[PDB]
Amino acid sequence: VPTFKLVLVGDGGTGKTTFVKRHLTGEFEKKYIATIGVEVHPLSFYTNFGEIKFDVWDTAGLEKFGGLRDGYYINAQCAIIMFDVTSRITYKNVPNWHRDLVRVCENIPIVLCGNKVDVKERKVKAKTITFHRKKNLQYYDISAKSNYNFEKPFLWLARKLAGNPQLEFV
Amino acid sequence: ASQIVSALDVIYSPKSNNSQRQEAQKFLDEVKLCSESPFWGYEIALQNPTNSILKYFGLGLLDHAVKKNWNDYDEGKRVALRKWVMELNFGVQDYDTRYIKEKLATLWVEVAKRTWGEALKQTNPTEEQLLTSWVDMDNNLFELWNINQSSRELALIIFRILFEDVFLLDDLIVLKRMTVIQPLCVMIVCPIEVFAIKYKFSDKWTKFKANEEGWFSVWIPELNNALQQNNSEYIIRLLETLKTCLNWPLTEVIVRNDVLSSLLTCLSSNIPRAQSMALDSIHILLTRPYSNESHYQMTIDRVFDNMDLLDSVYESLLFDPTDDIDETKYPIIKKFVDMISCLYVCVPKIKETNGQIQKYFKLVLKTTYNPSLIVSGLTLDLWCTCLRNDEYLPKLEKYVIPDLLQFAADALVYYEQIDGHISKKFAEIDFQSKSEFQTFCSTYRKRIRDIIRLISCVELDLTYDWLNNRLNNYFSSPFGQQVLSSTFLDHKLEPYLGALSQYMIVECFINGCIRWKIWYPTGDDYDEKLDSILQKLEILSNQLIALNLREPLLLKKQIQNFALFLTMLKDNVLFTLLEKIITSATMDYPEINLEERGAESDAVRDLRYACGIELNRMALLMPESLKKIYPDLESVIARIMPNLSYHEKISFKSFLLIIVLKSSLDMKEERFAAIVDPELLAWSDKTTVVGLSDLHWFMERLGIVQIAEYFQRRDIDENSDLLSIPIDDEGKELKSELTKRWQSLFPVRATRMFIHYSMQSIKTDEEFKMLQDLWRPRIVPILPYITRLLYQLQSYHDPDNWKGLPTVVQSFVKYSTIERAMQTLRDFADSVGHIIRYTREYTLLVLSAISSLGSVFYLLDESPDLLLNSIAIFKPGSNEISPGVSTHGWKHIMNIAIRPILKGCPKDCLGKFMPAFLPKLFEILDLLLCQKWSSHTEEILEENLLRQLTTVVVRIVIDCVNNHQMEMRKIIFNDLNTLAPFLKLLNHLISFKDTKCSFNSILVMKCCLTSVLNTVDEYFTFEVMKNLLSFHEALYAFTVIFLTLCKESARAFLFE
Ligand SMILES: Nc1nc2c(ncn2[C@@H]2O[C@H](COP(=O)(O)OP(=O)(O)OP(=O)(O)O)[C@@H](O)[C@H]2O)c(=O)[nH]1
Ligand SMILES: [Mg+2]
Repeated sequence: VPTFKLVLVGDGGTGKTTFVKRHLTGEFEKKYIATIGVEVHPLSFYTNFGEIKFDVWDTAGLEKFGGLRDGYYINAQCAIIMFDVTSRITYKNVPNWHRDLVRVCENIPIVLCGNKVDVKERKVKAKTITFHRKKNLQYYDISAKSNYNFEKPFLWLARKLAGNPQLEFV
Repeated sequence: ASQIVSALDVIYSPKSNNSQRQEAQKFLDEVKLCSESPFWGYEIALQNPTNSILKYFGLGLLDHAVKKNWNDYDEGKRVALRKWVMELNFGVQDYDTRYIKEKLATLWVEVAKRTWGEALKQTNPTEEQLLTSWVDMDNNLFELWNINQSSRELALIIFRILFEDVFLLDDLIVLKRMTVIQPLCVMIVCPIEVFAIKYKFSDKWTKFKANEEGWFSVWIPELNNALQQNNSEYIIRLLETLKTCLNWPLTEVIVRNDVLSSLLTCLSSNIPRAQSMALDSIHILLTRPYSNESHYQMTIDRVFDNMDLLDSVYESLLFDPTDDIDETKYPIIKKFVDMISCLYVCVPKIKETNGQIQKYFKLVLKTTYNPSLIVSGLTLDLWCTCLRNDEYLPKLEKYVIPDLLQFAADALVYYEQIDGHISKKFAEIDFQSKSEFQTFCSTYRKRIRDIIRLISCVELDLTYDWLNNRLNNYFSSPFGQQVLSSTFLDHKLEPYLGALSQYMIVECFINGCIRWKIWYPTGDDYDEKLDSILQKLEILSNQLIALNLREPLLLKKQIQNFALFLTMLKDNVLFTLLEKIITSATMDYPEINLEERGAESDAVRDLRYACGIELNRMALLMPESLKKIYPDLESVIARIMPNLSYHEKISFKSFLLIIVLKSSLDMKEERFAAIVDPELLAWSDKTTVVGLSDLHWFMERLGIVQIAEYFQRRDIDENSDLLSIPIDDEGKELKSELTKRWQSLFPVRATRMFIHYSMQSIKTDEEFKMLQDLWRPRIVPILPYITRLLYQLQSYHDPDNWKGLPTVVQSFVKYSTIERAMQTLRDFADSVGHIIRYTREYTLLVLSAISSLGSVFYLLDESPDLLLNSIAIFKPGSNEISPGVSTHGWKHIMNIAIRPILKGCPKDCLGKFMPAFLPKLFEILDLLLCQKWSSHTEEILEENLLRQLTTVVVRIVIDCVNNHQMEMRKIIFNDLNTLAPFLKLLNHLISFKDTKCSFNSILVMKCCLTSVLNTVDEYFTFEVMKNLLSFHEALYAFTVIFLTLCKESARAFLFE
């Protein structure tokens, strides 16, 4: 059985921990607790070609709380950059997160996720999102409150890692 | 020394619990915060070369020390940190992982940004000052460049990071140090003599530069030597570092080392990363600012002389998408096409000597053929811009336009609706939704139609010759034969879509011909050319009509294209085309029944409806043109009338009416009467006139009595679930009979069409008065009947009215009242309700149009009473306003009648209409809004409807309190009968839950408070102040009222 280390990075309060939790269990937490350090969460998927596991290293999104702010990316095999559509400061910081994410792990697949799309007021309009196509990243519009595309990033990462674009969750 | 290693093992071990990781992280953070953290980090990094994680942690300690405590350290400690960083960098070896070298470079750059060159800010700085400023940085870097291969990579990383921070990124430290950093970075790369040309700086700067020849003279030879040796990794590293140091440096360095040749050589190499970085670098060189334009000319000439190389590169990048798109080359293809599309700006600056421009445009066209729409879409804007600008037009006219036209024609298809189109393979990669693909395809087809429109505008003769060849070939093809034979295509399969694309191409050609009238210079030759264009358009129209196409949706597109035609043609040629439009569009279809509501009958109904719109629009635009043709159009319409339903009969009569009125034909009154009176005569029918006052007679005419007979015959129980009970043939027959009876019984649509188009395009006040004298004899007599009809539809919603109705239909009518093909009896009741609502909307629109007649309607004394008493519906005992009428109904009533009827007042009639209308209107509105708010998903929808109604009411208030408001304020404030209801309305509005309504009402009150305070005082004191007691301004208004009322028992009551 494969096992790919996945590092989830993004600004604090963007929903990284909520997204990871809702993938671990059906619950969608609403109270916000700033992750301190890193949360390691073995997350598994079943696909037509077998099973895969992502060691989702959920990193803290705040400077005060990020212990090994870049040491967590060491030996990473894939990564996810989460930014809040409702808050435009987070998107402004996406280039920074990618910049210091590719320094450690160079050629890993990276997925840019626009979280919290359910709300009626998204300051980061889809028209203004162009970083993903600038760096050739796969971009998705997800919300861990509606399960809009929660599984899409993991499917894309699994396809890239396994070299099997026909791979599909079952 | 070992606790740190154990903590790191805990942190990185997959088996550790998050609590254990957090404890270890607490320990590591404690270590990081220690006073001697940087020295421990340096020791760890030096003494643990084999342990990558531990060395990275030590370097992280150093990075935190330099990056977060630099101000605290003294000069000695800063020099110590610089020495430690240099010692670590010089110790790099082949076993250091990539991320270790990145961190070492980060440390070096972080020290340099803060210490490099600060001594230069002084004058003739001492040796100590220079050393404190890292005078030897460049010499050290050159030394680091020769230690071994691993260090050479590290030096490249250092340069990449340094130039990225200093120039590309908006780093804060360099933002402060810019004036001395940016000149220094340029100094090290540029040769000394070249640097002196641009900058006047003194000799002290020379001490900071080691290699007299600069760095480019080191990188570029290395890049060429790596290309010769085909060293892929080294080439990629050099391009990465070299890609960040091309925008800023002095152009003389770029030219002297011939960087662009090296970039082109990299591009020719089959290394995807190298090709991508070479494309980025070439784009940077093209778009970067140039102080000396000779160098820019050299750059563009070098790029354009190598169009064969670029074509070869594109050919190499291409791949077969049938199996699977090569994700390693598709991004590079997009990058290449994007870079190419920006070159056309440089075309006019290039002296074509070896066919450079022809090769460039051929390459751009070839890229446009790319299967991916995004790749194609990049160059579409290029083609539109080039065609519009005459600078490039002579060059395109020779090379591409003949082939670009063919491509545009072939690419004007519906990609999404095609089965397994090659483009859709790229869709799931570039777009994450179907809707994204649909909208992008719509935009793509729009831009494609722009290309065909402009190509036909410019090369009109060539396009027309090409068009006829295309149409003749197509309609002889099997698909063309199917289209010309069939009468109802599937609207999703190939024949219809192909024919539709052909007609879109014809539309684009017609639009181009129209634009040509504006594009072509108004020279002497203009008239002959325009006559030739008109003859060509006539020939094309005769060709298309001769096909006897029958498919409605295609026949509608043909009719609309001919509508575009008609804006130009004139005289008899206009009539021969217009008559064929009328006859073909209104031709009957025996193969189908025109009342079954089938998907193949709605097509015909829409077709016949499209002509009415086009004919009326054309008549409005060109009445004088149709004046002399009218004698024949009248006969044509008379011949076509028998096979037209009432709905379209009215439209064609309206077309004739428009021609009669706006064309200045003789004896307008007689023709007008001949056209209008037969339709409006239904209003004056004695049976309708007398029975319209009886609700029961209204129900019977609506057919509810017959519905009761039908239900009784089918023994439909009063409580039987009509939701499931099916409809039969008799039900459909009865519904059709009633609808046919209903429309002709109350010709509201005919009245609204005739009045609206009659007053559509008034030119002079005399014409307006003439029309008034024309409508007055036949509108005033029927106004009571129209208002009664609106009254009945209003009382039809009152539950008590249908109490005497038979019990079997009690549920049916109740369903009809409920708001929001027909196969179940519940759908039958819903359709009856739709009929009632439709009649209610049109009878409102009739009243608005009668309002447009100005003095005819307003200056009539009884009009206010009629209108309000017909919309009020006051119960005998209860104060309910129009019981059982939906809030959406009130919203429509207000918006579509009261606002137009108020804003449409004549400024010379406000003295007779408003006094007898504003009091009652305000009382009704107050009573209605209070009742609606007295009661306060389905509930949320009702709340939203109430919000919309309140917004409309406020808008009415705002529009009543410019030229119009100036008189309306005077009218309102000088009559208590109008003021007191107005104050009641304001008091009710301010207190309602909706924030926007209260805010706007408070603004209105502030606007007019000074003019009203002059039993108004009593009402203000007792109700306004109490009710009020947005927040700040509301309190301001309250205090404004108080300052006068309590200054002149009011204060005691307020205190209470
Ligand atoms: N509207 C909306 N809000 C969400 C969604 N997901 C999370 N949130 C909110 O955003 C907050 C994010 O919480 P966390 O995920 O724990 O914070 P984080 O993303 O890990 O950020 P850090 O812990 O600082 O690294 C939650 O408390 C939620 O209230 C979502 O899908 N839609
Ligand atoms: Mg978190």
